[PDB]
Amino acid sequence: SMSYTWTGALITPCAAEESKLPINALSNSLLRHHNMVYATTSRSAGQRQKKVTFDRLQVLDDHYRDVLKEMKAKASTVKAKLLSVEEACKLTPPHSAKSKYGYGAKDVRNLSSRAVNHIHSVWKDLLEDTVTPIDTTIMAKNEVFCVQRKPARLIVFPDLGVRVCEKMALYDVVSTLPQVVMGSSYGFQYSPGQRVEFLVNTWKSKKNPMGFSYDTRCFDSTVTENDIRVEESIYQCCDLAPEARQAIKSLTERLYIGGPLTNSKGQNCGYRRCRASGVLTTSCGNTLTCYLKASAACRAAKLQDCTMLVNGDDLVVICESAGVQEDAASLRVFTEAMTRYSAPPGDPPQPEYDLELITSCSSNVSVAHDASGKRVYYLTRDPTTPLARAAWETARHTPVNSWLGNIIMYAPTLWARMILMTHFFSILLAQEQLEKALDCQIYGACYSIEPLDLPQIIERLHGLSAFSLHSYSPGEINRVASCLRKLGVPPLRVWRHRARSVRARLLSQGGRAATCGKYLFNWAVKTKLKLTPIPGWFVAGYSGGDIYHA
Ligand SMILES: CNC(=O)c1c(-c2ccc(F)cc2)oc2cc(N3C(=O)OC[C@@H]3c3ccc(B(O)O)c(F)c3)c(C3CC3)cc12
Repeated sequence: SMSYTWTGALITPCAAEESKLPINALSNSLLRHHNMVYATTSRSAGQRQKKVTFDRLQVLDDHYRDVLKEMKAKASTVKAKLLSVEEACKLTPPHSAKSKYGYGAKDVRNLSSRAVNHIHSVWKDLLEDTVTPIDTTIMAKNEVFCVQRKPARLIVFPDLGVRVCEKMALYDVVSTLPQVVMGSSYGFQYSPGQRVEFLVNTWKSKKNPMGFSYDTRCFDSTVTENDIRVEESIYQCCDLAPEARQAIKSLTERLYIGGPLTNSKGQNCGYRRCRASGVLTTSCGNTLTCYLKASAACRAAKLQDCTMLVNGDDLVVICESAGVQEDAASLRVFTEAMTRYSAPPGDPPQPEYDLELITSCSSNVSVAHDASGKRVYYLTRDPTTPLARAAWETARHTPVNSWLGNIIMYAPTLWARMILMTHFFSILLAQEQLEKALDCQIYGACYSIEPLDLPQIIERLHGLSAFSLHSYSPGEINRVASCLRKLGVPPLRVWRHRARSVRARLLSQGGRAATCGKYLFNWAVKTKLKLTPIPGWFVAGYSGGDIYHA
């Protein structure tokens, strides 16, 4: 079966698209090599269509079925509730795409009668009709990257009314089920701090540890009808209200399995037979399916004492080594199984005998030292993409503020502390916008966050040590420095100087601003201040699922 069929109608934009990095008075202070940064547009949609369009063959053995049975047995302990309309409505982002039927996200959020009435009619229709394919819109994503150009990713989503109904039927399910079924393997349950601790403990729990990342080529496209039905059977194991059972079944037959694709101008672009990127179940479904296939593949490959870590389509396995030669052999078998299960890798997996050499979700584990000299482990990444996006956000206001999300999730890193914190606090100070709440994304969910709350947020997510880390590793330092040269970003020494200024300016404002200066920029001073404590973020993945929290 083909992942997609196309009519030839173009994937069209819904507004003006910029590909070239916007430049303002602030731009050069962050980034000089402007031509290396770009944003994807609909212009490249055709190239992506080619990539994501292919035939899927599936061969399912006893290992696959054994694992599924186990997953279902755990799922049968889950009790999920129906969300009311009002509850579902409040989970809708303020700037979520408006309905084709004469209302928008704010109307939904305000419980306007027109909005509520349509939502009730969509719900009723889901209960009564389990066969009619539900329409979806296909769009090209506008995302920023550094050169070496990627084609635009595609997003596929149904109407607002349907999206609210998805929440009613499935929000509690996709929030609770994955942790019950996958236990400690479910990655979205951890803060970054908890994650690092889990990965370290897992690595140490093996006598002779070996690990590898496994990245499936175009995962969404590899997801077949079988997989989506199997996901449903898992959901249906839950203790559910009968109305919820019917809705979930209906949503599966009519939306999740597949459906027609309509562009922004209202033309039929073709047909989908794979995972929709823009539904509530995208994250949960991918996670379950990846876990199922991977666990089965571990058994097929005879890997000993396998621990899986799965979130969305991202996968890492840590297990007991059999030796360098046997390990390499076992991974080829693992890969053969995954491919049979329809998920071949983009890049072939490589066994690793050092935790820090494993990359997943663009991140790796690294080490610094805290105030006492004690080794602290933390999560970092290549800062190329964060810096590219920060540059864009310096000249343009965007729906999602990546810089803020990056500061939050990567607060312990040298690059986030020295560059991102310094640069953006400087900007906020000059505009006196320290107290203004900004929108950002954490594990696919949208949050409204006041920058002044950063120190408190960071202490909770990472611990007090985030504000005093030093003696970063040479490998990490060199990666950052090399990236800075590549993008024409000033060197870290300059950022130190700027941070002193920003710190002093924050302290002069007093109050919460002073606390930001004290904790966030303590690294900038020679004579450090003594840092003391300050008086459902990580439940599930929601990427593409139109979820919001205040
Ligand atoms: C299956 N892979 C893993 O669980 C992970 C390993 C890993 C595992 C084994 C190994 F050997 C080495 C690294 O590192 C991770 C880092 C993060 N992250 C985080 O917590 O802070 C920031 C970073 C992050 C956040 C969000 C997004 B986003 O929504 O696209 C992102 F792309 C990166 C995460 C987050 C849950 C996704 C997941 C893993």
